[PDB]
Amino acid sequence: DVSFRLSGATSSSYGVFISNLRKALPNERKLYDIPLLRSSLPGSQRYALIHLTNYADETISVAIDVTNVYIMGYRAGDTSYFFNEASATEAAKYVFKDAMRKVTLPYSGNYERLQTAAGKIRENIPLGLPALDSAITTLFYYNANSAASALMVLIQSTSEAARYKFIEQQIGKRVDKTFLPSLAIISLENSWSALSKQIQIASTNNGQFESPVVLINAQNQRVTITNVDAGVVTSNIALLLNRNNMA
Ligand SMILES: NC(=O)C1=CN([C@@H]2O[C@@H](COP(=O)(O)OP(=O)(O)OC[C@@H]3O[C@H](n4cnc5c(N)ncnc54)[C@H](OP(=O)(O)O)[C@@H]3O)[C@H](O)[C@@H]2O)C=CC1
Repeated sequence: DVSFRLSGATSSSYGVFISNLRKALPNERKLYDIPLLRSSLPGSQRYALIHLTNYADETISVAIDVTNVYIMGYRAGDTSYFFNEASATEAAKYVFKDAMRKVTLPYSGNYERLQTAAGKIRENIPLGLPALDSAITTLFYYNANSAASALMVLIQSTSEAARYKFIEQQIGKRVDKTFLPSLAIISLENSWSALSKQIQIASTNNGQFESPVVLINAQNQRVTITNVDAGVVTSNIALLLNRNNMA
């Protein structure tokens, strides 16, 4: 299991939690020094638990699928909540079995659904440590009306930080303040899948992608990424999704 406590948290301590979470994921091998996630794992090896405690000492435990870093559901006390999707239904057979009640959220875990339910897009939802404290609280005292946006903060502060070093560094830097993510963050989140496939193809094609990927950089310019020498491959992406785990 991996844990993170917000009381006394620093940039450094949030960096240690995201590297511990990366270390908990089994890998096929490495491509360009980047770990390639596994394509299938039995249910007894497939989920990892993260325990998160807020400034008031309130804790939630979150289940993640180690093949794709997707959050399946979470537990607050004796209640478990799972997303409304097939993979989360499979996860419930394996995790939080001793919870007294199980609640199926009315949405699946994807951003187009969550943005809909929150009535707010990702660029106007604050991120940073204090925003994670707040998401913890909201999901511990489950408020149907407030959960989708709390889940987006949760996902971007765990899975998305684990997938990319730039997301991890922007988030960990806000210890006592909050910020709105730029489109460079949103574009990396959007393109994990596509970038992971192209990296795998490039490994058999002298480092060149088969189809370019369009990202948004820090100046807000659209950039066309075509090979493994690009900064995003060399010094940002930290986890690759297996080609068989999209399909
Ligand atoms: N020609 C090419 O380069 C090709 C590329 N692929 C690509 O893959 C397709 C789709 O991939 P997609 O699934 O969009 O991938 P992403 O990289 O965006 O998905 C991976 C992770 O899903 C996010 N995410 C959303 N909800 C959760 C949750 N609950 N827990 C954890 N992570 C979450 C983010 O992006 P997001 O919300 O977007 O999922 C994120 O980086 C594209 O259409 C694209 O083309 C496939 C065929 C061809």
